[PDB]
Amino acid sequence: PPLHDFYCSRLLDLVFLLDGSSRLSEAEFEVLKAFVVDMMERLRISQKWVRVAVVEYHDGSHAYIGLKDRKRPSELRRIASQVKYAGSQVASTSEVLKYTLFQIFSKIDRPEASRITLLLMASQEPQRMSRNFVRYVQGLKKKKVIVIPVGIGPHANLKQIRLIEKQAPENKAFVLSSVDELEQQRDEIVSYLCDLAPE
Amino acid sequence: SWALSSGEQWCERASPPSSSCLWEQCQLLKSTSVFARCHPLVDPEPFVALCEK
Repeated sequence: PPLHDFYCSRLLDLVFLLDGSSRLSEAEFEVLKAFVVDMMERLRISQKWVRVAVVEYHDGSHAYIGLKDRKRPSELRRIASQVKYAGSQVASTSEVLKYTLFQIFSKIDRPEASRITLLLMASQEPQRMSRNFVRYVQGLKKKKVIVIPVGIGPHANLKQIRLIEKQAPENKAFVLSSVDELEQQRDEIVSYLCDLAPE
Repeated sequence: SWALSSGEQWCERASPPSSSCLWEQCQLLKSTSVFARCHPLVDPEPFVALCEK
């Protein structure tokens, strides 16, 4: 039952990567949570069709909902709205990428759907921590994973953006200037994700 | 060309000031998160250029 207009009721595996850095203020992080909730609201949330997982990284993954979890979509909405604001001084795109590659998506058990990761970067990971970034991106590519980078804030590292796209055919970047643009581009983003529909 | 001379005041052709011009806080228009929300609406390049001047 689509809430307003959309229901991407197809086999899909989806993971979110809500950034936990201090760059996104408390209000900005709340807007991001609203984005993720309103996003999953328009998807057929169930292990049969759509698997959703939110993974806040604040220099360490903080998965609140796992793609293997099976609960009422209302409960998942509540949990997503309840993601705490870490407010860390430095996030780590590479660390969360490794987490999803090894501990979230390393035990393929449902090829019917596809693997999509929404990296909502809002801060620049220090170069010293970018040693294995390309390696993990390529590894996810091998695992049939499409990374959709989202450059939320002006400080969002853009070099990594379009570099994730460079090492993949379908990796699309949604570079935004503020969280407000998320509400504007919500329909476009859901549409794009449903173009790569596993049916 | 739009000067409006009055009875007691008479227009004279104004000319660019004869003067010669790192803070660089003007970058805030494109670096700070709050300001960048406007980039979709209004381009900040002219404003930052005026600020540099």
